Amino acid sequence: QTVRLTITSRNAKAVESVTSQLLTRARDEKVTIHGPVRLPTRTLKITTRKTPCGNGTNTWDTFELKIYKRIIDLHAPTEQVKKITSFTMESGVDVSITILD
Amino acid sequence: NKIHRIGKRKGATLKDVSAWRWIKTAARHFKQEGKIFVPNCTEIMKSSHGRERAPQNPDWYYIRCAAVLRAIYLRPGVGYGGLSKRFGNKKNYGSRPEHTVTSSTGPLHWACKSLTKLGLVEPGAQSGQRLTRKGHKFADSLAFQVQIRKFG
Amino acid sequence: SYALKQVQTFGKKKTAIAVATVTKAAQCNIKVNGVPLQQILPDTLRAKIMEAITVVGSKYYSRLRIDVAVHGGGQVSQAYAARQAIAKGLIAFFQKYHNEVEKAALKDKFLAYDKFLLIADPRRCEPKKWGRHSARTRFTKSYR
Amino acid sequence: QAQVGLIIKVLGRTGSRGNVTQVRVRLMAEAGSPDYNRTIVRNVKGPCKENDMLSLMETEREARRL
Amino acid sequence: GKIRTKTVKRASRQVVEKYYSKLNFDFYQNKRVIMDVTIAESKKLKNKIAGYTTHIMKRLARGPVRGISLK
Amino acid sequence: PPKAGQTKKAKMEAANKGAKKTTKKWSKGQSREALQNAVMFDKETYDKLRSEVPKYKLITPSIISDRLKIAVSIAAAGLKQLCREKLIRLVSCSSKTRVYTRIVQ
Amino acid sequence: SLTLIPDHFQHIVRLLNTNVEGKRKVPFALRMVKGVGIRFAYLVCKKAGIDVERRAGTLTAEELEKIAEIIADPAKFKIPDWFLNRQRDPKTGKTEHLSSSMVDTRLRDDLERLKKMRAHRGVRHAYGLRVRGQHTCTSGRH
Amino acid sequence: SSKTPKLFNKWSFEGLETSELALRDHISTTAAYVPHTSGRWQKRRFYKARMPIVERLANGLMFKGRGNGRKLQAARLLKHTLEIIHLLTDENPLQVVVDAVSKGAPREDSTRVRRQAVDVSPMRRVNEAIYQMCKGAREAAFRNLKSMPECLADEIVNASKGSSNSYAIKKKDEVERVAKANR
RNA sequence: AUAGGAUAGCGCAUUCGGUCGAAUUCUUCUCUGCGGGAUUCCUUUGUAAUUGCACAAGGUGAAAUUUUGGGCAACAGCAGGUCUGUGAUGCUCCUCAAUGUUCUGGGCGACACGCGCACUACAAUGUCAGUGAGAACAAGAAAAACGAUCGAACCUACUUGAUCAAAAGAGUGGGGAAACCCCGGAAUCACAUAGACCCACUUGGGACCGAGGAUUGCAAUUAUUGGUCGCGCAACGAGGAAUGUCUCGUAGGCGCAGCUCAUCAAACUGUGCCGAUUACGUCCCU
Ligand SMILES: [K+]
Ligand SMILES: [K+]
Ligand SMILES: [K+]
Ligand SMILES: [Mg+2]
Ligand SMILES: [Mg+2]
Ligand SMILES: [Mg+2]
Ligand SMILES: [Mg+2]
Ligand SMILES: [Mg+2]
Ligand SMILES: [Mg+2]
Ligand SMILES: [Mg+2]
Ligand SMILES: [Mg+2]
Ligand SMILES: [Mg+2]
Ligand code: NA
Ligand code: NA
Ligand code: NA
Repeated sequence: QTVRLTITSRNAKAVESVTSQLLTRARDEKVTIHGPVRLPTRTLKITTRKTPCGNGTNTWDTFELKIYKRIIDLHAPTEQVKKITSFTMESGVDVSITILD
Repeated sequence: NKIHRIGKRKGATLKDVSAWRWIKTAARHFKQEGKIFVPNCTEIMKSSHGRERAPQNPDWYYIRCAAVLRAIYLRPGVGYGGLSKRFGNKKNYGSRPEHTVTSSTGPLHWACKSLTKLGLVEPGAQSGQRLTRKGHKFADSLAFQVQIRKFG
Repeated sequence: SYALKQVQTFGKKKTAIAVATVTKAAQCNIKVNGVPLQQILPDTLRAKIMEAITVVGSKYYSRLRIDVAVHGGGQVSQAYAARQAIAKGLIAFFQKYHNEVEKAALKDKFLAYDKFLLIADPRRCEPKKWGRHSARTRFTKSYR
Repeated sequence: QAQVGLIIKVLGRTGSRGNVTQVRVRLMAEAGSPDYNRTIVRNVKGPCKENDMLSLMETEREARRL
Repeated sequence: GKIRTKTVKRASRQVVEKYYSKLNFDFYQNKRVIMDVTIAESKKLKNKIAGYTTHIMKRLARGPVRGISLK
Repeated sequence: PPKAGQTKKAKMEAANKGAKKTTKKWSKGQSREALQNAVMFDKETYDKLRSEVPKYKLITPSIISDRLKIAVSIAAAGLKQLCREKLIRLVSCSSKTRVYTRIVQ
Repeated sequence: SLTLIPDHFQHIVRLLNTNVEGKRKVPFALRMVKGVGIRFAYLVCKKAGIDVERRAGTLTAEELEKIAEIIADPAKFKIPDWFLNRQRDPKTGKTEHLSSSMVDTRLRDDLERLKKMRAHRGVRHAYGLRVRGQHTCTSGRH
Repeated sequence: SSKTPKLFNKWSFEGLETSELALRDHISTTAAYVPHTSGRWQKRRFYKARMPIVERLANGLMFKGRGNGRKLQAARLLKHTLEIIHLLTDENPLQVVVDAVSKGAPREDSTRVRRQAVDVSPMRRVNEAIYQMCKGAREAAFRNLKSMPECLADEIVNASKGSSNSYAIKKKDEVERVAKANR
């Protein structure tokens, strides 16, 4: 029974300080792992004018938000997986449990 | 010399010959056989609303059906929306910028119906249009004829 | 049985990536996206892809089947990407299955004709900037 | 009708807008000729480099130094 | 325009003073020494320091250089 | 705004009423004479094509139109016929352009 | 076409009371008459069964009579309803295809009809203004 | 098995040369199959002088907004131009091109403070020859039954002979006539 | 070949993303978090040096000089713009037939005219009608509402409509988005298409206007927007004096997406595609 581990966050450093921990805890659990895949980084772009009144040279503000996503597929039961995931993550990182068929 | 086999090479298939020659030779074969169904609407209607004039070739439906069959050979499971992209063009909108418009799927629907009646196309399982075994055999055999330079 | 002799190379003109699979076969056969060399249009782009053969000679492609799959880019950048993948494939095959005196004469012949036959062009599209219609040109200015 | 001159050295861009270059040229003539190995200073329009050849078609004038 | 700013020149003069014995006439081996004997946020500056330390060493082999004091 | 000094409403109104038409034609133009080119072959013109057009070193639909005072559409049609009967040979060919020349001997 | 010019070739052809250039190809000389366009003239040649590759000056007297009948009553020759320029006349209610002086006469009727009821479109036409909701500022100006 | 390239597989570069002693180092007769090469010829100041002369001719046909960026089209126009050139002159069209370039630009010009005659550098003579020939053919074919390759071939053939029927030669004669008067 | 040229092949012959077939192997292309890599590093009987700081050509190289393109950007100011972004605000004005707030209708679009910035052109290096090969950045659906935790809004593919125009209208399935769209069939482009036109305000150019029909919306008249047939006899055949932007994947050309968006891009913000001429300077003008 394959369980899918989806990790996504705004922070590049925090998004893989949990995947490394999830990878390590499962290696201590001896469960076969399909390696953490780095899904494409999606950038949210918002381009607005700098001015609040429409005066002067029309200068613009490019704002970007990057999303980092990883997935780990492991052949482990629900109870064993819950042991792997039962630890404190950092703020701004959410981990999703999914069962594949 | 020009039609001789290169050497250690036998026969031909689709994509091995010129796409225009295959389509021209297929349309000639469709007209000579006479079994293909040609709608009456093709005598007045335009191939697409992106075009501003009706087709100038009296055998434009025969060419379109041959072109559709080759398209189904290259991309099995293709529908009328997919073929509309292949046969689309850029429309003149007057004093306003030109934009790409896909071909009308009506003529492509008629063309797929005519080829289905001929037994050359099978509605693919789980969506799309696919060639039949007779259609695949017809495509390669005609491609060999073009390479041989028979040309009907 | 006979061991399989096969290599893979790529070309990188603009956004076009062409991956050529060169293998030992009974008869020479080079196809780009399934289209043979003699069927590639226009004749000017066909002559460019054929340059990956004629600079060294047809004798070096004698028993090689090359399947170039080109994706991305446009018709011209796909031709320059494909002709580089073919030329790099012959060098890679001769490096793997031939001595070094060969494939060094071949490499010199390729580079003496066109450096871009073996080395990818670094040029890439320059981004558009605001207040500009493209990379360089600015908005029209009226002083009265 | 025209005599070929070889640019010996570039003496600098001449005048405003820098479109004219002052050069020193050596007249390319056969040995023993009156023009053999003789040198004049000339004004050149266009991009010029050392060891560049010009057809002078008149070798009597000399450009004023600048 | 490839002038070494005073941050690169001062740091490369400090490295020669402190690790003269370990340095050499080549960029690549010197750059390896600069990598672990320096703390910097930028690899480019470490690359420019390694380029100028080698320039100092080639200058030192020909004679004394102002700003370098080797006891 | 650049409000003009001492400009009236009557001055305004008289300005727009006189601003219609008048100033134009900033180019010389230099008009040309019309080209009277026949759209179909006459007996004497068709005779020239079958005899005079061969043994021309360079043959082109636009050249033949300039000689026989005919349209290029039918000038090209006659040239395609002269090739069918091997009187002229085709040296360069494309969809838009054809070049012919006379045969040897 | 490599066909000799007939002795009856005419440079100007009369059809529905308008001069038609005989040097032009038939589908492109038939559009010289009002109410017949490029798309309609090709349909007339097909209904008349004549070759579109011929010049208009080679049309015979009976051929001109045939193409004039199809122009006058296209729906009689199996030309569909949607191909016509008066599908439901606001006065008579009958589908037709105007041609030659009928296009101009019916257009004058249309404007006179709108003017009499004093509709907004009629008022714009009377004043010589744009009627399709266009900004007339900085436009026209002859 | 390697073979020397021929332009459009028809015209041989062997024996190609410039009659002028000048422009010998600024006209490239390097063998090629097609005018289309994708090289960074503008990176160095005189690197464009190493571009094959037929490609420099092709680049000169990509003018105006409707011709900008059309190099495959310009190569096809040159394919027919060389065939027409061969019929007109019965020589190598590659050689006729080289002779047309060598004669197409004035040797002396005037500039500028008072107007004075100045010599023209060899790089500018090749640039102006390609520019004036393509410009003269472009305007000749603008509203004309004559095709573009036919107008371009007639221009190159006249410039190769030095005849005043060529736009480049007619322009060259007036530039030198003024330059002589400004000595 | 109905005339059929040029262009690779000379232990096992090629194809078949619907043949929606299995097994095995792997990371050549693709995804990416940290790294590496380039710095005047190397060489001139070069410039300069008479210490140096450097410079120019070439080399190495994917990249050779702020590597390329951006972001950030001091201190002093301007009576520059914004009190029409805010529950940012002092003073002052109106305050129950109100300058508050709703609702109906109109207006913001109104045209003798002048100006800025775009779009489309004036054609044959073309317009039509076919056929081929072919990108990249991106966007996609809903509540403490409403129905029985999902399910409907959002985007699409396939089929149908179709026993006969387009635009439509329907049914089914998929997609919370590297999963469906999607093997993303963009347009420039190409075609030896043996296609039509043939120099003319013309099959260039579509302004303007007429009649039918469909869709968005509570509402289409002052045409909302498509699609069909007509008008095209509206100028326009390259633009006076003047004047803008630009140095290489650049200008110019060509589309595509997002954004405004119930409906509506001649806009902007990005994106890729085809791709040059000229200069490698100067202080004449600003
Ligand atoms: K700033
Ligand atoms: K400040
Ligand atoms: K502006
Ligand atoms: Mg257009
Ligand atoms: Mg348009
Ligand atoms: Mg446009
Ligand atoms: Mg870009
Ligand atoms: Mg200050
Ligand atoms: Mg209100
Ligand atoms: Mg307003
Ligand atoms: Mg309507
Ligand atoms: Mg706006
Ligand atoms: Na012309
Ligand atoms: Na206030
Ligand atoms: Na100045």
